[PDB]
Amino acid sequence: MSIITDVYAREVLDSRGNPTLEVEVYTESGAFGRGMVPSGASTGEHEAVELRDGDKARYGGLGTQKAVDNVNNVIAEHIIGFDVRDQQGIDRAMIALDGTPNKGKLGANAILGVSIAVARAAADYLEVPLYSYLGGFNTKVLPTPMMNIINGGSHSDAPIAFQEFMIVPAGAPTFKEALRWGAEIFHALKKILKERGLETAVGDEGGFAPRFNGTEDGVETIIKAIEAAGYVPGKDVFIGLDCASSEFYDAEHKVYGYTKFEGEGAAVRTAAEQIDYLEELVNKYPIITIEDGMDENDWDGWKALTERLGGKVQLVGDDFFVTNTAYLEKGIAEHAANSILIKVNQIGTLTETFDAIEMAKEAGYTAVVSHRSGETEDSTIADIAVATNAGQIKTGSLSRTDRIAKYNQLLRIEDQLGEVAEYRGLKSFYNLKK
Amino acid sequence: MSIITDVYAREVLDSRGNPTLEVEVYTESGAFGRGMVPSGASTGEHEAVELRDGDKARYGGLGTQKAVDNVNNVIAEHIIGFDVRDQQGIDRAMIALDGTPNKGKLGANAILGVSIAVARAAADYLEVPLYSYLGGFNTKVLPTPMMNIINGGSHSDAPIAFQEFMIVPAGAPTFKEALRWGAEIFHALKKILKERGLETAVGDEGGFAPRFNGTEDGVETIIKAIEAAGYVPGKDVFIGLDCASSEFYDAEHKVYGYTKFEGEGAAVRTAAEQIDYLEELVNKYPIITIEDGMDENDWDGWKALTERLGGKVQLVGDDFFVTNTAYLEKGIAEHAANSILIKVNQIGTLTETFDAIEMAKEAGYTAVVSHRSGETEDSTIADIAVATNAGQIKTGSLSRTDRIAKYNQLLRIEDQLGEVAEYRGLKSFYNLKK
Amino acid sequence: MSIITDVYAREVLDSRGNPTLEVEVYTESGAFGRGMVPSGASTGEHEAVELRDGDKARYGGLGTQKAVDNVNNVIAEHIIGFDVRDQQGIDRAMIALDGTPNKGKLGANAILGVSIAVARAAADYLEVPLYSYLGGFNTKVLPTPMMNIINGGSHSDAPIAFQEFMIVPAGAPTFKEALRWGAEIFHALKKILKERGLETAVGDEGGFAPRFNGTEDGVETIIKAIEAAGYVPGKDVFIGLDCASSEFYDAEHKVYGYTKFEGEGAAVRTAAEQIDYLEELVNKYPIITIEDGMDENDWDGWKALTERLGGKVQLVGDDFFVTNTAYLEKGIAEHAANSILIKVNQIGTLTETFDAIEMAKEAGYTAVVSHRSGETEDSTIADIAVATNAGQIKTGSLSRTDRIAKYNQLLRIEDQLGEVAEYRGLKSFYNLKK
Amino acid sequence: MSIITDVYAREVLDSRGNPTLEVEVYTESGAFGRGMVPSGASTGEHEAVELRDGDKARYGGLGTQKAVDNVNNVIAEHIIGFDVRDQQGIDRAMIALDGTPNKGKLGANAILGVSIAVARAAADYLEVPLYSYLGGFNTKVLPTPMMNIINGGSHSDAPIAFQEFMIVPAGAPTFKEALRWGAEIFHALKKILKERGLETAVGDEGGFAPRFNGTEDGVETIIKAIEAAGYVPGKDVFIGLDCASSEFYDAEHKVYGYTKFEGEGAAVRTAAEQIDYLEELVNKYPIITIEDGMDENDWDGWKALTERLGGKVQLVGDDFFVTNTAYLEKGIAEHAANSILIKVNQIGTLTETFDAIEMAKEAGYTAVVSHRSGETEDSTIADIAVATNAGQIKTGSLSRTDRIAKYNQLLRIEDQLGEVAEYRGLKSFYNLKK
Amino acid sequence: MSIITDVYAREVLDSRGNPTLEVEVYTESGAFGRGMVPSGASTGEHEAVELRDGDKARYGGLGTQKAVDNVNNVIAEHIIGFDVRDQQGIDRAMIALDGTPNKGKLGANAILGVSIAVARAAADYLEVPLYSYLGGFNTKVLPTP
Amino acid sequence: KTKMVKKGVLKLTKAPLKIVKIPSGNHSLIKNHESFYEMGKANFMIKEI
Amino acid sequence: MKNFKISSTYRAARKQQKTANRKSFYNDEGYMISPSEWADGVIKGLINPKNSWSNDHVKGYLPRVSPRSHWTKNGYREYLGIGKSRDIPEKEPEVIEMMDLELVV
Repeated sequence: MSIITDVYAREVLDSRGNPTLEVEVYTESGAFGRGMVPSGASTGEHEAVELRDGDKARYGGLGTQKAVDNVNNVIAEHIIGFDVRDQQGIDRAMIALDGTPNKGKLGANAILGVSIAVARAAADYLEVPLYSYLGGFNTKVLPTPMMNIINGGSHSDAPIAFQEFMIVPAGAPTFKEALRWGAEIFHALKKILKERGLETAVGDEGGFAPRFNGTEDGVETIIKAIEAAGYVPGKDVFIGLDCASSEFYDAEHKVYGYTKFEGEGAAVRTAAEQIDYLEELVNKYPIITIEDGMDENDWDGWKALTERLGGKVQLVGDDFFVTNTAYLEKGIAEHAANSILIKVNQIGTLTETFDAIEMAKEAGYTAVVSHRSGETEDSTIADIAVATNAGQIKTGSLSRTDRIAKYNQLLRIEDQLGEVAEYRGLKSFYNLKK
Repeated sequence: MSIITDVYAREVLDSRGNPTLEVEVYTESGAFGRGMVPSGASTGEHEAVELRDGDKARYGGLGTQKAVDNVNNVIAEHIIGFDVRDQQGIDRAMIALDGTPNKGKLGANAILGVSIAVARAAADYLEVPLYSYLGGFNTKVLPTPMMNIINGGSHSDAPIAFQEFMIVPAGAPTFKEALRWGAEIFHALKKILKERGLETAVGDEGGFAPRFNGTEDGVETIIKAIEAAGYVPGKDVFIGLDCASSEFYDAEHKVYGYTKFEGEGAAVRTAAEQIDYLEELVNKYPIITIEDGMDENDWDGWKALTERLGGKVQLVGDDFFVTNTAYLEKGIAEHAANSILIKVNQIGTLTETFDAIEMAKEAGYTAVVSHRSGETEDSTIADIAVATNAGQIKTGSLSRTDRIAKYNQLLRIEDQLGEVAEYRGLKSFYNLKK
Repeated sequence: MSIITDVYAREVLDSRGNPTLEVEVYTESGAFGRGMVPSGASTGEHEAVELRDGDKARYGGLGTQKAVDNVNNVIAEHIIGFDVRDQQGIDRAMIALDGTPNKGKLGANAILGVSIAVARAAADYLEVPLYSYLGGFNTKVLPTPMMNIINGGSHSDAPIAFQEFMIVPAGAPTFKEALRWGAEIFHALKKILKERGLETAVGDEGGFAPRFNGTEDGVETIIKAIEAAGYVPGKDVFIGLDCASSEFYDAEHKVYGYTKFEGEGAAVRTAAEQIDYLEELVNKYPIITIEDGMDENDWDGWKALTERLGGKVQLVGDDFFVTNTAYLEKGIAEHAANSILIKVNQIGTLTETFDAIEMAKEAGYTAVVSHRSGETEDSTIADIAVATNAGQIKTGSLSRTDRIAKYNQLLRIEDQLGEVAEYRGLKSFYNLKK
Repeated sequence: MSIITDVYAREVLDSRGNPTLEVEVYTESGAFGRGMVPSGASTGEHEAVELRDGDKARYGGLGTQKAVDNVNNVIAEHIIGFDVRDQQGIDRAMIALDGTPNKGKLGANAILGVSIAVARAAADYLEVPLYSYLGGFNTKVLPTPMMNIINGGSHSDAPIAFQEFMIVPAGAPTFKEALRWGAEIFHALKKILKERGLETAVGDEGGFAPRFNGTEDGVETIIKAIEAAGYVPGKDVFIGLDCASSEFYDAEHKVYGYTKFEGEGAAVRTAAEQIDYLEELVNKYPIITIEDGMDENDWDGWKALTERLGGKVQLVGDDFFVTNTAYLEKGIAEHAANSILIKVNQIGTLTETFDAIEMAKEAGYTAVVSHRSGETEDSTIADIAVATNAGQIKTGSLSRTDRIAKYNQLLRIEDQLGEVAEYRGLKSFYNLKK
Repeated sequence: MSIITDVYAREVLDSRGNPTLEVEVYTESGAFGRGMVPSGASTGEHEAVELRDGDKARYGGLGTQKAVDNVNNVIAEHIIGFDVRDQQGIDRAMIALDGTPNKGKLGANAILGVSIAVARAAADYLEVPLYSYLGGFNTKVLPTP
Repeated sequence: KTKMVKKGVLKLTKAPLKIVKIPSGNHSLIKNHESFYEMGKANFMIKEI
Repeated sequence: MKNFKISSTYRAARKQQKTANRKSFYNDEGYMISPSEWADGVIKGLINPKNSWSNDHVKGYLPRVSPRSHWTKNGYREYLGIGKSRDIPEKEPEVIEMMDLELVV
């Protein structure tokens, strides 16, 4: 009745046109679940790796027929016969079947697809919402979104070192209002850029990549767009940054080289110079979030950043932790950062994702469920964010359906919850004082 | 058991940040269907209009709470109690309840959402795929896609008067291969534009809008991308155009003024000179499709273009017919065009969409199921194209999930069809000779 | 529960007293379907051949025990285990099991019986009408009947070369009214024949075969009967011809010899003279359809006849196309005829019948679903005609339930469709102009 | 689950092109039954009368919309809520609601349609064959068919006063062989009439009506057809007559006028001379059945005929008894005939039909289930004949599915029964000695 | 769901205090039928004979253990698998399995018990009265005693 | 893969049924009607020649 | 295997004794191997994934298998193998004369 009778993978396309895989699970009574995998990275020293074909003839070496075969011939034989509600048993069986720490034999994408499909099939069988199945009965908090609105760094030709700029509508009463505010600020920025003569077309996450003068100009034009939409910066809408300083960090010189993205004459900043540069940015602008402000291997710099700015600004480790329990435990021990960016395919299993979220929550850290550059129509991360009561999500801009799907799913979850649903806004930044 | 129990609409967001609505239908046995509406146009002489709030303080006047209330308080009380398999009866009841030729009282978006939700709930109740329910048992033909790859006109600042360019992989053995060819040509074109220094960010349809020198420059770069990917133009991959000549047509002077997009040095052509330009483009390049080659009101020009080029190239009427049975019949009478662009929200219901498709098929025309500029995660038009065995689909580029969702649905349909799945390619162009 | 568990066959009698076979299919849940095969021909170069016993002691060699044994012992083992809704898969499997282009090994009659039984069991399992299962949700068009009124040629001893004369009530508002008009004209012609002293007994198809003077006298009597019933010829009721020109075509002399049926001083007409005679008949009388006006191998004459009379008269190819896909391709390419007579037992499979119907529709041809000389109480061709929205049927006269069964099935379908049901009438001749 | 939920009647054509009605009964579990009424007589002193519209502008006054309205608006309200298995209660309720002894208020056709639809829906609900439902577990005797092979009297222009002649293949081992012999004799007679230059087109019952020289010529042609088929008359195949002697009976002079049909040179026979004529015909030919040998009101002549010929030949009362229980009881009282022709529409219900059959059986009489002139595709009388183990059926010739449908249903019943199926043949004439 | 799954005979007593046998038939869905056989004559020329033990140490030679064993070991395995509504087929199969014109091999009492039990279980399965199942819809006449 | 479960399975070959005539009468070698012999079984009598 | 099907009692027993949660894996020689090496061999092609694993053991001597049914020509249900089981009594046996045989009490 709830016994898994069919596990079947097929190769589909992600949001960039690159191959990914999807897994369908059928149980004995006819309950059905479909899990679609976001595109991650096939190479990684301490992150889960996805299995790619490497055949240059098909899809530029990016085919997923090998992971599809691993699901159909290896995972399917082991998992068929399990109870669909045995999420932890199925996930541990897949982890044991893979046998490697990085999930390189089966492919992390294969394991994640089977995990998501099993969870959705169990929720379908129980006739309950996915967030109810994943997080229990006390699932009520709607996440505060970090809407990526301006792109720089390696995603732009502009002389901006910071990879992403985001708006956080934490002053809205409900998630519906927060989404409306973000859409209106997005359109006001579109109009401002069109008047300024800058590029309006969107990128991977739906955000703009104009030709700004620098980071300061981008933050000022974001604030101008917020004020043009009719909202108060620093009270209703805040600014977040994804610096991704590991891209412009000189490891051998131990210096954050800003000249990589901002021309030859850009200031070259050491660790403490980066610290007080970020402090000056925080004091000048209504910045609530800074992500990857230090290199993934600059532990002393991360500790100095948390000592300096951790009390008032959320410091997210994306590349610092890479959704790894060991790295998060190490960062908690050394008081490095106060937030972790959670990506499901970086660890490859729903059980381990929830373990990382719980470990982050127990230490006073905030877990931010995040999207990948290549996404799908699958909106499971919205259900994960509501299920864990994380209170913060990062699923992209207000442009492409790969991002709008999660916002629509969150709207549906809020409508289903009704009067029980809570949008906490600034109260979801519990890692910060006051 | 199949009696409709609940009809509920809510407001969600489309693939542009603008609001749209989705409708959920529940029957007595628990069968569930959801229909999301692509965003259309609220202004049209003889095309169905969508209902927008007009409140400038909410979403810039684009809110859809009026249509949501129309479904929740008007349509729901009328449809609840119907059998879910009575699609024709439900659609006729909704059309009569509107009582307006362009569905302005209830909104065409509301009616289309209820139609799609009811059809999907009926397919869910019968445990059949949606294409099997819609088109019957003999549904096997996977459509030939016209993948938009280059933009122009009002979608670009380049001096290209044509609205967009498409690649048609009509030489592929299967739809899976055609999708792989389109993806590889897309990535090859991206690499070519990177070498030339042109812009890489995608537009609304997912296609590039670089700063080309002209129409011939764009077509030649498309051919270069096709050959770089490893495919033969004119035998494996063909080229289509959407001119959208209604944008640069001077109604008073009866001329096609390219100066609106190609600068002060552009050629101002009459109907005969425009037909000559299209014919010489067809003779110069492997062009198999021309869409909106003439103005929507230039019937003499359309007739002359069909007499000249209608034997060897496909002439599609997008703004010519606006998914209208009266206009399509008038065109069939006067031998104007040989194809119609079928937009499901330009007419309002699934019954009327299928009536237009079957009338075009009976007249020897081809029906091309098309997307809208603002799309959703809904992928019903793929099931419409497969169910009617139309053999042609226009569902955008290979760069956004609002477009990739339809391609993934077509991949799923091909996988379930299995050995009976048919990809005809060039034989799908049955409106042409040889 | 939808898995086919039992396939039985048995030998029954057709409408002429010759044997045929019927097949019954039971699924696991008890869904039942019975298919009865019309009496076809076991000879033909490029048509599906039925299998007969050949035992001259039993039924004059016309027994069908061999085909029944084939269903019970060969087809049943291959088909049991399939899903009953996998009609295309079952049909392809049976075609592969035969392994012969004309289905001579297993027998076309056996294959058609199993196809019909499977389709009806699937419709019973889904609890939907047969036309809904066959053609989907958009099945509303009630076919216009061309019903036989007067016979000649090889079915009568009168000096009439043309095989059949039919009335087409295309001016009727509904199918019910069209049936009433046809029955009343039939009775009025019966009264006229009784007054004239001619014969009243009906033939194989249910129509009269009286001893007239010629073609013109027969058409004049038909028009007189139409006016006697109270209907305007050429506005309410039209005439149609089935010449069966192959029966009086001399291949050696390449001439149409009317002396075979019309006496000794009968006119002998070439292809051009035959075209002139048919055009004169069309100008003289309200003839709207002509069937087999040329020989089955006279492609040049067929092309010239379609050039001359193809714009105003529907030209049906029965022996010309033999409902063969390849012959229909050649005819569409060569602009020969504008309509095809669809007989389901000349193909042997519902899937290929529907393939031929939609292929003919895509070219602007009309598919006229037809009966055979020896029919049964089964009325699946009525559901086929409604399912494809073909809009034309030719199922016989108004005097035997081998035809009245199909007429009553169409009455039931029109009653079930309710307000949705449409009788296009004169509009169903979409192969004509204006 | 067996409660009647819907009763609905509609107007459909019969085997002669005249209107009739059919009823559909639906129970709440989805069981479905359909009863289609043969065309009887709307007049008659002591026969159940059907309801006709009498509107000469619709079907020549032979419409059945009045009885359809009677079923839909009167009968259905009373019957809905009954148990579908309560056939006797439903029939008695319908008889009481009608009130008149001749079923004239509602129409005998309406009552019969509802009775047959209820019986078939009850058989469908119990998942049993209809003959098992009607007659119980001990239902095995296949009737000995009496095929009408030659017509006469009012059915022919030949100088034959007898209304028809029949072949009775009582020497066959199985019903399958009896039907095969009847078909072969029919085809041999067709060949003989073709070689002799006589007519071939069949009549209402599917038999020939050629221009014979007389009764002796017709019986001789039938016997030569039997011998040409390869069977011995008087051992394998027997002759039967239906004189319809009420047609040419002159009540003024109490004489049987053969000059009405056999011309002025025919002999006019009194009651005793008619006796000797029938007796000499019996001695000359292998005649086992004579139907309507005397007038419907010649009780003394009927008694004399039973006294003299009633020991060796079967004497059937068709118009003598008109399936009336009162007339049958009176005939049993004074030994008039030894067989009754049961016509289900001549009495009105299935309850009264079975009552008359059992009363005939109890007196040694033989009950012969007979077809009406206007039949349908309904084959309920075959199930009635098998259910009562009547051992004789009269359902026309071997040439029209109005007649072949009953034989096909008998073939289906025989094949379903298998080993337990019995064909008595000559033993079915249990009213005759030896 | 109407397939006979269990046929079981046991020895009971009749009116006179003499042994007889009764047969219970169970189908797949739980439909139940019980047929009890009247006591007849074990000797007869052209009459069906019943099976008696003949052991004078038990019931004066009138015991019905042999027919009970015949039902439990012979008829039960032959009948299980049939539809309970196939009365004629079951009776013909039992008659053929006996192979004796007087049914002396299995015993006429055993065959009659299985026949009545099958008819009663078929009536129970169809949720109809026994006379309705046996004689069809047209059963109305109450007998004159 | 061919795991011995509990005490294993019984080895029963198939061979034609044979009756023997002994002083006790007619003896069937096997008690079943599916023709199943206990594979490898034999009997012996040992004398002191 | 068409005449019989899996019994519902055995299916329920296997379902809530969780025997499919404790699969054992084997290589091509039928030797127990860990799931990691089984996956590695199946991916490499050295193990057939279909016939190389076991679903633990269900306790209690339950019947694993029940007769399968089908529809006869008159719409009644019937066991698949009941009626085509046999047609001839196989002739047989042979009465071997062995009066000279010392039996053992």
